[PDB]
Amino acid sequence: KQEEERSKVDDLRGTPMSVGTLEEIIDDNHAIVSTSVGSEHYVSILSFVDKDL
Amino acid sequence: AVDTAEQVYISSLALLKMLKHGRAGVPMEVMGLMLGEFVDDYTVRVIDVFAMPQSGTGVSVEAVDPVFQAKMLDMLKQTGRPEMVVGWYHSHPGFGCWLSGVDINTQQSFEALSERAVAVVVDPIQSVKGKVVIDAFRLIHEPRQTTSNLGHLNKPSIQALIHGLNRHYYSITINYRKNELEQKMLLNLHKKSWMEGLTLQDYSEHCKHNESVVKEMLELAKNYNKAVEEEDKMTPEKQDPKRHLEEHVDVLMTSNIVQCLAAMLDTVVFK
Amino acid sequence: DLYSRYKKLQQELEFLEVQEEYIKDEQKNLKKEFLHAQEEVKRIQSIPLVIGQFLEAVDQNTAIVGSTTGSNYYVRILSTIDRELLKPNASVALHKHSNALV
Amino acid sequence: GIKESDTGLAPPALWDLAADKQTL
Amino acid sequence: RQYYLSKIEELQLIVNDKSQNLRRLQAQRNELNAKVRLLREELQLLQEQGSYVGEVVRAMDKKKVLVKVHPEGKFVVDVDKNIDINDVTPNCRVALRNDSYTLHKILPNKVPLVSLMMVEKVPDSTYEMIGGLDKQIKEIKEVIELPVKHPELFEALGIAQPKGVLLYGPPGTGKTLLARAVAHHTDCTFIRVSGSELVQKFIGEGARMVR
Ligand SMILES: Nc1ncnc2c1ncn2[C@@H]1O[C@H](COP(=O)(O)OP(=O)(O)OP(=O)(O)O)[C@@H](O)[C@H]1O
Ligand SMILES: [Mg+2]
Ligand SMILES: [Zn+2]
Repeated sequence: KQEEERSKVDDLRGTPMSVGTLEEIIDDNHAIVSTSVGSEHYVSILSFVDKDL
Repeated sequence: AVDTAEQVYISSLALLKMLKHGRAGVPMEVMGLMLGEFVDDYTVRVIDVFAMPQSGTGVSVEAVDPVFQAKMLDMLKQTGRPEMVVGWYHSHPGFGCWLSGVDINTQQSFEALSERAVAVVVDPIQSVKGKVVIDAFRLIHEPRQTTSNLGHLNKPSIQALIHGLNRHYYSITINYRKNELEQKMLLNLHKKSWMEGLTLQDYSEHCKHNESVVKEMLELAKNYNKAVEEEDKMTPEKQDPKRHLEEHVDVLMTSNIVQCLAAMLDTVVFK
Repeated sequence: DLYSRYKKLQQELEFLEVQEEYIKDEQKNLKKEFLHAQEEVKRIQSIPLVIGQFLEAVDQNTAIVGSTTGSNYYVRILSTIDRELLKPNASVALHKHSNALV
Repeated sequence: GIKESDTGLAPPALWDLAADKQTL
Repeated sequence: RQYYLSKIEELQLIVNDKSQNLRRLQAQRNELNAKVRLLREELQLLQEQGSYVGEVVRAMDKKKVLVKVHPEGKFVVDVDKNIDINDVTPNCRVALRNDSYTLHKILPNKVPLVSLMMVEKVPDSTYEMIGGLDKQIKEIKEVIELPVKHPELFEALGIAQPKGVLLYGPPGTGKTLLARAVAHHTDCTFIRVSGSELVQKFIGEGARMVR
């Protein structure tokens, strides 16, 4: 099946996965997100993610 | 043969600069260089280590002042140290021996420098109280292993494996070049002197030490009358009277006999 | 026939004498190694220790503890820590890095 | 079978290549 | 005669005595050897780290558990080689690995601070030391002693069981005494909370202490 993708994008999502809350979608490939400690981060968007938040 | 599990030797003389420099720079990842020789494909030995002063860039290739090192090597080779630099080291206080994004690039230059330069990581603040945390690394499947040597070692620790061989770099087993001359020289640091071994401590303090256990022995004697009274053969729980009686006995007897023996010997020697 | 059993006697006397001769050396060597190990375990609980709150006993040798740093940790119990002193209200001291209960 | 827990993700033809890995 | 037949009697005693004396020392050495092995592995296991504490909420995928940690928020976490993921019910509370997160084990029965409110030793208070309140004793039993003893009666009325009890009135009139006496006789698990123990300090100390 998608074992090639399992060998690529599962490695791209190197564990563990943190969980936060988005606030800005300024760039189509960079957003700006919040997290648990309340800090704010301008971060890149990887293309496999849903275009919705 | 393309290098394998291999081995690295460090002089004791090199080691103490590794720790003294690290404990000097407790706020910073202080760094320096090693002199040694790639003696063969099976191992590399390092002899002598010189730290170098701070650079505002921290650990990096530009942390190396070419003027300072060149004259430092120049001074060292003049005074009998013609060895080249076989590797570089830097401190990681608060986290174990592993390579960060700057470190891998820093080392990647060193392999690009000659053939197989090796990095060394020291964590001087958790390297304490007899515990030492040092390891050596090199970048690129490691070539064909021919001995169980690396199989003997603990596999890459999780705090290093999280940044481990996925970054295509691997550990090299540390080893020490200490010799009988250095061994007894370092042992002579703590070797007892004659008057030190003949010190009679303090008789009043000895009574204080004696009471400090005899009072406890009164309680464990009562507590011994509890372990023997629960002889119903119940579940295991050594604790309370059983063990703690024996260690306290050991220290108490050896305290009294040695103090009396040394005093008795003192009674014989000095008249 | 009777020669073989006397020869076996001769073999076994010296064999068991050898056995005891190095068993006493092993006793002394293991005493030394034990003392080295226990001085290490005592070195563990030396001085630069964090403070936390004992939460619960996971097993006979490990427990959940609550550090004053805010986080709570799954932490090894030091064996010498004698159990009846422990209660969920017992303030405790932890090794700084391993966070082990000491 | 196992149930998805609202994890998203697009089909393969819509992502990756070397671009995402190099960017990250 | 008395060389082959004499040595295997006069000296066989000695070799057997020596074998037994060796056996006792062998047991004594084995004790110390197992003990030193124990202490060595003790030191070595005193070298990893606590890996903190987290709680599972969903097994979104095998090898990819959603967990919620104590101080911080939520993460995706894998499990050790035992990997018995389907054994993991949500809110079980679990022990992770230190870095790359990952999960170590499942931990025993969950609650730790929350355990403190459960009443270990029930008080000596007994209904025989309350006077007059017998009617109130029955009105508390109908919500306490009756439902835990007779859900069949509630079914035989088809009604839903009452949810709770509010003891109100003047201060110093026995509601505390009735609570203590109830702790002595319900014989179900009794837990008590001071009203001011809640909300307290830092966010979630209200959330956690109720949830
Ligand atoms: N019916 C009763 N029989 C015996 N003692 C009683 C009775 N009613 C109250 N008391 C006594 O009153 C004392 C005060 O506690 P009580 O339980 O009455 O307080 P309370 O109604 O809970 O009020 P507060 O909130 O002020 O503590 C107790 O020591 C209890 O023994
Ligand atoms: Mg009251
Ligand atoms: Zn570094």
